Amino acid sequence: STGSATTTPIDSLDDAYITPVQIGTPAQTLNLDFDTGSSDLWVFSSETTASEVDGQTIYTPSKSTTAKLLSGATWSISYGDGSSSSGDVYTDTVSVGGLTVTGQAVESAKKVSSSFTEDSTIDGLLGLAFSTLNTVSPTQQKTFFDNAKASLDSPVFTADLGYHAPGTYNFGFIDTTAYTGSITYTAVSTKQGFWEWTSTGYAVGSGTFKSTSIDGIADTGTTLLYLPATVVSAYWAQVSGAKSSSSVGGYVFPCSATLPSFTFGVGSARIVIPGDYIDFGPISTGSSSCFGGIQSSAGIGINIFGDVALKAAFVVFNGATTPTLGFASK
Repeated sequence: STGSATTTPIDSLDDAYITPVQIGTPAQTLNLDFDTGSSDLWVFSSETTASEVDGQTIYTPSKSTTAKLLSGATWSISYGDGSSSSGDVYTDTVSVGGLTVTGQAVESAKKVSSSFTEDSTIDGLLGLAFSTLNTVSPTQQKTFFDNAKASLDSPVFTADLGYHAPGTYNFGFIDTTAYTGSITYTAVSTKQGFWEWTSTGYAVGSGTFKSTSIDGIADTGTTLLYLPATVVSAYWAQVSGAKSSSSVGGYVFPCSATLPSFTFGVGSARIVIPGDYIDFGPISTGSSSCFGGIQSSAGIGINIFGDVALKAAFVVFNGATTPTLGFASK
């Protein structure tokens, strides 16, 4: 089998992407944030504290003839941005772009933190990291991809995120019309539960490429590109007036600037992030200070190839017995 679904930016900045997902019988369609940095499929629901729902579409398990309470199971997750959610668990039929999994764990939120409530466009998350990170207790649950894998034509999914435009998540096949050149594959460590890999270096604008190993994760659920402070300083030093602002929480730059590109290495290959992809707009409405899309990872503990980086590439998440990642230009 295969599946193919369009993913759409939630706003004019590409802060996140939503993909429609069918849950239950008859189908209830919710728009989920596909997150290769986590491993829980959770949804706003009829069980979510009413004051914490503000415009989201909810899953109502009592209206699904295929929903079954997973008795005793609870979940609770905290994300790198400080947000969180928790609740109980049903199994139900879940379909993405025509690909159907029966018996998928659907984690129903009883509580969500303020940032989820405040984002009316995201009805939940669909985790695509390794199932060892799934938070369901006392019986850990499998991701949608893990459950679908055996049925897929090939044990892969691909992320093709758009810049200010829709893109595609494909399951079970590699669309050879969606990229240019060849796909370069690189080794993955699953030891932390992430799609963790090592970039071979970077360049800023038209500058020379610096060969240096940068271990990080391919994370569709993180907006920006988080890299070591040395790399980030070298980038922003090429932008007149750019500075790191403790009060804002990162590098800012004059909105009048034209930003240089940023290149990262994948083996001997190179992915170029255009400068415009690094502009996240005014820090507050009407400000002439703009927020940068490349930020330091120094306070995180891990480097994160988030949407800013991934949207410049066609990305293969290869879930073969030994997982690997593939990157192509597009």
